[PDB]
Amino acid sequence: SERLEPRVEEKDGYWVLKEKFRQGINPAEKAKIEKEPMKLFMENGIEDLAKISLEEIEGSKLTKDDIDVRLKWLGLFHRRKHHYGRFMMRLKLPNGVTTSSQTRYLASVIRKYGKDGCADVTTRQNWQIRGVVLPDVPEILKGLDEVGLTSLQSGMDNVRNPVGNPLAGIDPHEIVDTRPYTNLLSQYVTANFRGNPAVTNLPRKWNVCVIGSHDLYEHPQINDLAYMPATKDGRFGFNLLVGGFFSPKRCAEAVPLDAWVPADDVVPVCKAILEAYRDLGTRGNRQKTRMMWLVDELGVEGFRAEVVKRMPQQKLDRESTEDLVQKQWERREYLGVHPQKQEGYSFVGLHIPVGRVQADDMDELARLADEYGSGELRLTVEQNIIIPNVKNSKIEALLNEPLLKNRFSTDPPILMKNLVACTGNQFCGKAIIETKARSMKITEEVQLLVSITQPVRMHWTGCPNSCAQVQVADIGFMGCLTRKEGKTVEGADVYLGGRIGSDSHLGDVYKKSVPCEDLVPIIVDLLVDNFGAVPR
Ligand code: SRM
Ligand code: SF4
Ligand SMILES: [Cl-]
Ligand SMILES: [Cl-]
Ligand SMILES: [K+]
Repeated sequence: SERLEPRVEEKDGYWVLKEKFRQGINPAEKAKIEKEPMKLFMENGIEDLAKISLEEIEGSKLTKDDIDVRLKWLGLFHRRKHHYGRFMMRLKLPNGVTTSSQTRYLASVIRKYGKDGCADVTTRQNWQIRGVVLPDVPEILKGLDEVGLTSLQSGMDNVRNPVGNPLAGIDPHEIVDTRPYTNLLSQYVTANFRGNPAVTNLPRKWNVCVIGSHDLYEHPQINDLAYMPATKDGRFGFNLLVGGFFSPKRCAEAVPLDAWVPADDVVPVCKAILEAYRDLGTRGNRQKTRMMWLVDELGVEGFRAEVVKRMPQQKLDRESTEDLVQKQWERREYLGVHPQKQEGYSFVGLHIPVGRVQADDMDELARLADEYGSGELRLTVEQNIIIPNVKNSKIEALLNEPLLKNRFSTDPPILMKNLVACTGNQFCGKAIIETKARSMKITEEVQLLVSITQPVRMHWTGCPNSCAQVQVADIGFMGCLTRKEGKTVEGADVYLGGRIGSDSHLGDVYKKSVPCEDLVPIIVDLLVDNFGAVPR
């Protein structure tokens, strides 16, 4: 069979598209062919690239592709359009678990760039830092490694940050601690921080998550692979869901693979699915390359059969009938102070306004973690931060800290609690609109106008990529250009009725291309009409 012949092959320890499969391939594919991105790290190609001047780099397609494309395999994103010559940098941070000494190291990096530095918590409970310049990269990379961090394979056609339960290990109601799994996935994916070329040539990005909570903080429905906790014949394992994605062209919720694996087949099955997708995924139209297109093209039974054959021992159990997720569970709030599983300890959830932090904030967060916590922080997919492991006797002193007074509140105004916003055009070259500052301003004006009790989830995304996941929001805003009074302005498509949890739903467009200046009255009506709000 032509179709089921692997499109890529091992060639000198990297994985390259065969000469017979070059028909109709997209620009990303061409770039990957012209040079294996992983050589930048694995043959220390970065050390040489970091010395070439910026305009020497710009003079050739190969080196300009190195900086604009291949460097994303090392977690480095050139902000060509909004931050020319500087790089955002993005980690692996499985489960969102960071240390105070990681957080201090990142602060020391972004501090070098003064006002060209800052950082962000992301919608995959991850750190990004900003302001990085190419000559600093080899030392930054060494410095990440010293504090137990990697930035490998965090952008482009790679396995993205493994998402788990932000309360793993400390949650009194958790189903299973997700940390050992998200950690093993990340370790497998980066070959213990060395780089793993076997999984670095996918037809597109690939999101993985491990569910350990009844709340489904992990968003299984919108991941390429979701691991759902489930017993089979008295053994603990996971039912598998595949193909969930957001793109400008199409969104899909994850579907059952009709498969169950035992606890220690988590890595083997990740491997088998990744390998099936690598080998078989389409590499033409870039907008038909997400794994769900393969699942549709072969059918799920057809895709499933390709997973079986790449399993050790050719075996993949059928789905277990009854999973461990309580179908009727009210999602818990984690902002504020909450009892932990461990007696006499609490976790404290801090509101990070649209996930943006400065060097000083980071150093302060790291100190508060040491002084009051266990030197650990838990990042969340709503772009917030929890300090876990606070002895109850220390809470009151923590509560008085200027950081919690002036920047990161345990008790933000209702509408701010759950406000999520993607990078936007401050730095994102693909953005049509400014998100972070504007969303805060519009929400501040909105709350001044309403009494509301329900903690409405509001998501602001800068373009149709939907990195801020507007299709799961109660009200979502997707950046577009529109017309005001003849002038071309920043506007938004307004989404309604996305749901998260067990009864999840993708919302659809409520109103098209609304000028952003006209958003407040529309949002108030939407709050008043759908979410229990009472006017002025
Ligand atoms: C930082 C983050 C948004 C945020 O403010 O939190 C982000 C921002 C970027 N995303 Fe994303 N994505 C973010 C997670 C998401 C998610 C949410 C999720 O994963 O649950 C989605 C939708 C779910 C999904 O992927 O299926 C997502 C959809 C994408 C897409 C659409 C991919 C597609 O199939 O079309 C792109 C465009 C692309 O890859 O070609 C995009 C591409 C980008 C780039 C790399 C665009 C670029 O070339 O500059 C953004 C970098 C901007 C910057 O400077 O930060 N990003 N992006 C998230 C970082 C996640 C992480 O730490 O790894
Ligand atoms: S949704 Fe668009 S503007 Fe926002 S981070 Fe993603 S690519 Fe950039
Ligand atoms: Cl990318
Ligand atoms: Cl750009
Ligand atoms: K936030």
